[PDB]
Amino acid sequence: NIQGITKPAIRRLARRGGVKRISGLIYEETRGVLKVFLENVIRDAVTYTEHAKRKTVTAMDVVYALKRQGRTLYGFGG
Amino acid sequence: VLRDNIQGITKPAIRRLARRGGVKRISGLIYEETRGVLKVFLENVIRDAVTYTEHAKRKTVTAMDVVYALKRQGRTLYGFGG
Amino acid sequence: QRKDSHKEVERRRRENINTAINVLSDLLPVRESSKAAILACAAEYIQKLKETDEANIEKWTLQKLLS
Amino acid sequence: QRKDSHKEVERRRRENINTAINVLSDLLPVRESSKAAILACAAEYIQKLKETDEANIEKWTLQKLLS
Amino acid sequence: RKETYSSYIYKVLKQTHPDTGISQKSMSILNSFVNDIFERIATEASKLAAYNKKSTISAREIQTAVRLILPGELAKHAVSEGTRAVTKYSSS
Amino acid sequence: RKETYSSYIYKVLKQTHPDTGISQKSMSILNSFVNDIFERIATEASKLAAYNKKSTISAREIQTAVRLILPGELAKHAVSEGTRAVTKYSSS
Amino acid sequence: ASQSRSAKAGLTFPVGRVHRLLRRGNYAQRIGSGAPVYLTAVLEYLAAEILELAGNAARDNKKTRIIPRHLQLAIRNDDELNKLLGNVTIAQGGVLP
Amino acid sequence: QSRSAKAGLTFPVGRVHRLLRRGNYAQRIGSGAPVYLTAVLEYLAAEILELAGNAARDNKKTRIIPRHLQLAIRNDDELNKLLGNVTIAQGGVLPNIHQNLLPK
Amino acid sequence: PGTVALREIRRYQKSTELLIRKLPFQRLVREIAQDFKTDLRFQSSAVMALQEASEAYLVALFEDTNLCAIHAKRVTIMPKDIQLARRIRGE
Amino acid sequence: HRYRPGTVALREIRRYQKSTELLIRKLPFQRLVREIAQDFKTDLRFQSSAVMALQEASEAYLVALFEDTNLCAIHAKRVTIMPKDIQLARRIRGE
DNA sequence: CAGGATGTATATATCTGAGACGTCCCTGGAGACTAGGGAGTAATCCCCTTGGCGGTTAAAACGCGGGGGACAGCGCGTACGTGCGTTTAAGCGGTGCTAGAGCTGTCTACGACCAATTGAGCGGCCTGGTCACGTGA
DNA sequence: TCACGTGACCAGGCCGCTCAATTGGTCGTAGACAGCTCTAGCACCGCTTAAACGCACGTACGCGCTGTCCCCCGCGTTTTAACCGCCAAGGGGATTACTCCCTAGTCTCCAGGGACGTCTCAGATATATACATCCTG
Repeated sequence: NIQGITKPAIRRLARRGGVKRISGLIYEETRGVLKVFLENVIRDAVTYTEHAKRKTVTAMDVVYALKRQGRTLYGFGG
Repeated sequence: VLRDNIQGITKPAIRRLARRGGVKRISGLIYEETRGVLKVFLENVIRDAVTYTEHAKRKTVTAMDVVYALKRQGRTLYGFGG
Repeated sequence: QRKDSHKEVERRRRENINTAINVLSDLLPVRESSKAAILACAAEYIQKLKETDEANIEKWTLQKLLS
Repeated sequence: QRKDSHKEVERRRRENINTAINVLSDLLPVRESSKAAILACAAEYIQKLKETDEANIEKWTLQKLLS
Repeated sequence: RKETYSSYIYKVLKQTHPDTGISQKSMSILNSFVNDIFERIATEASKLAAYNKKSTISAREIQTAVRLILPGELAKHAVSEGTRAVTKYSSS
Repeated sequence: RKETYSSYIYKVLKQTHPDTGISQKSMSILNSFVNDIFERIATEASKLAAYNKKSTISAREIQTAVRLILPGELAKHAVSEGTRAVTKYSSS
Repeated sequence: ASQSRSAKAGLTFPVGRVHRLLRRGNYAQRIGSGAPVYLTAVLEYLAAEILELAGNAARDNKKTRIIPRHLQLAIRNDDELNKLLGNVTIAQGGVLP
Repeated sequence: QSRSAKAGLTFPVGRVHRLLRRGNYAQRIGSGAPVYLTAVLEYLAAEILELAGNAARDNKKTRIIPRHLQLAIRNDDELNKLLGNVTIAQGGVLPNIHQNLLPK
Repeated sequence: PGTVALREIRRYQKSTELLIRKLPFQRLVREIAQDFKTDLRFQSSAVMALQEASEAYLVALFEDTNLCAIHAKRVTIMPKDIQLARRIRGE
Repeated sequence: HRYRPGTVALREIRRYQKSTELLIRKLPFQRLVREIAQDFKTDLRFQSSAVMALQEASEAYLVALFEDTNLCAIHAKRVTIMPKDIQLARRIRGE
């Protein structure tokens, strides 16, 4: 579940971002934000999968969801 | 064929736009910044508008050209066509 | 030609509103002022009737709650 | 020239009556489109209040008599 | 001769508020909204057909496009209306 | 039998750099880039042709589309490239 | 005698026009029978929702018509339409209070 | 002969003609449109490849990996904005440390 | 000081009319277009459409700028606020 | 020995801006993905490529959001990112 | 500000999968011919774009004083960082297994096309429904 | 002062027509359903260990308060130019018509590019050392 996305993981992502020090409360907010993002993308992925009469989620479904949301992702067969 | 027009967006006009957005105090430097931002926005939209105009071999820029240019920028507009 | 029908319907409506306020003033014999003043009377009297109804309801509901 | 005076007093008359009628409609939003509609709604409301007041007084009399 | 939905917005409007009217510019905006949503759904249906190497746009395409284009409750109601209309059409 | 631009991308790379190579993931990224730009230009050209009440997507539709899609210097250079290609094709 | 498709489906929007726009619009090589009906029902529902919310917005005021202001208010007030029309600018709509 | 060679290109002009024809864009695709599109796509591919190869040499590598593609795209002010809404797998990010975070 | 600023604020927010003068906007638009093609002609509805788009854009950018100013614990908007808004919004 | 506060943070920034690997753990992320998908259809299977595309998109999104958050914090005259900063970034970006 | 401590950048064997090259092939592009449908050019014509002239008026521009709010500085008290030890799960490689992805092939039902008939709906003329005003005793 | 003739504004009805929608039949193909192969997604397991969790100590900065003063806001006055109407000319887009050449469709054929195999070397791991940067006293 969400708690598997640990504090050091958020620190690492933010360091790639460029932050020097991190408020103790960014962690929960980041977990919420990521959960919302994942839910939004996974909805469209599962919608495409259902349409294709499939029962397996394929990389092209994720690529299509991302391209839909204006977040085009290169490198996975799109 | 005229210049000095960017000054036509007067101080009170910028004030009214700021107030409609909820700003209750403004600095003196905001006026040139907003003039520059509006200039950039208008150039960016008119580029595509005049492109759509020239493509069709027309001398007048139709309101639909503006509509589609804005849509192409993602800012769709309802009321003048389409 | 077409003017006559339009003016007659206008007359019909305006005199209808007149007679309507007249029946109200028969039901509202407290101001007997002019048409505009009589409309003001209607407004104020309806306001006071609403408030009086709500006040009597509240006070007698309190009396009921007492017993 | 003084006809202009009559003109603005008429304009003020119209403004005041329209404001009063707007107050009525805000009090009785049932119908607002046409003057006849507002008058009819107000008249129905007044009749209802009168009937309810009569009933309330008569029921209070019985309540007092029986207890 | 222009093509518009004006008559249809009149008919739909009078159903819920018979006495209410519509201004010209309001009708223009409503027409633009109808055309916009039409284009959105049609494009999504075209993409759905293309991805599955399919040549036909059918009811399933429109349904999935609505599921993708509209938010939750509004999409649910749209799906219900579409299924109902299709059923009423075919039933005879 | 999956189509791909791998061979063409590889040849275009070697036309300018004799010994540089492309990994599989970079190859996929470049292929998806080419396909994405294809889709952008083609969709814009189709919209342009529809707007002008034309049933044909010609090289001029592609020229207008490439100006709309690409930024300044890229648009100019790509226009020159396309015009030279079409001229060499038509002259022979 | 003839019966319009919209009448068969119980709709007010024209099934025929939508179907013509579907084939003629270059969306696919073939268009199914049930696509126009589903699409037209969806469009009709959305228009009806806009109209109901805008009528309520105008009824908050005393106006007898819908002017772009009330369409704006209807769209922005409701989270649904606001998300759906997050990038739509309504001429003469202004902003909410 | 090949139409790609006839027009002095390397990309598959005929393949693009088929893609435009069958990809549901219009009832009719003109003869010169595929040539124009092939030329433009080839130019873009050449430009990006040249920048990425420069990045690889600047890093003493012989092959182009997604890091080099990311560096080539994000350093170039126009090839960036053409791809500002795109994320590239294994691209990382350009180094960016704000001055206000610097020591002292 | 600032008492009638709120008066202006809610007055303008309640209304739905234009805010920038019309002829100045028309002249600015013509001058801008001149750099793209000379001897150009503008449909009047096109000019009004441009005006509506521009006013909407400026109003939105100013709401974002105000949020930034409040974030800075200020009530005056300053150039860095507009810059932050635009930078975050991808512009 | 003990570095002063801030040195290690900049070292980590430099390291993670040079490097290109993924940052979230793969198995915990996959578990989260499946848990989320459970609420749309039951008994969904996932390709490895699909899970990896999801993770790459998510990481890039979070990194960009944190860049904006850092910008907002700096605008506020601070050096620390606080939830108000994430909220401002997301509000302006439109989510 | 010099000196020590940790760290990042520079220079070497082994190995090892993964790019790269040769071959088989098979299917999609190239050559040829066709018919008609769209593109293209010319001529019309009527709207609507531009241009000009005045008056009125709203709005803009300029000046001035008084807050009050931007900005800077000092004190501080905790919240975040850094670091060491413990431990928890991830990661990896292997083995089994079966659901379901992917492809093939009849084989029907459905959608495209054409011809025919006709009703929906646009546009315009016209009639009533509404509020509001200027007028007279 | 009371009360009232008249016209903007609009909804709706109705008809002309006219141009796309509905109906009916024919012919072809795509996709539906059945069936088969077999890829890879999933379940479990053991082992190594790298990252995570927790707790401790310290000081740096987020915050509060307090001052200075500057520059923005409200308001009075001058001026300027926007705006409204109203009239002119014309040029440019919308439209109709006809010609013809360009492209979609069909037929044949074969080499260009894809799939599959094998192979060596470019990069990864590991190790060694050289200079840099930071923090202390």
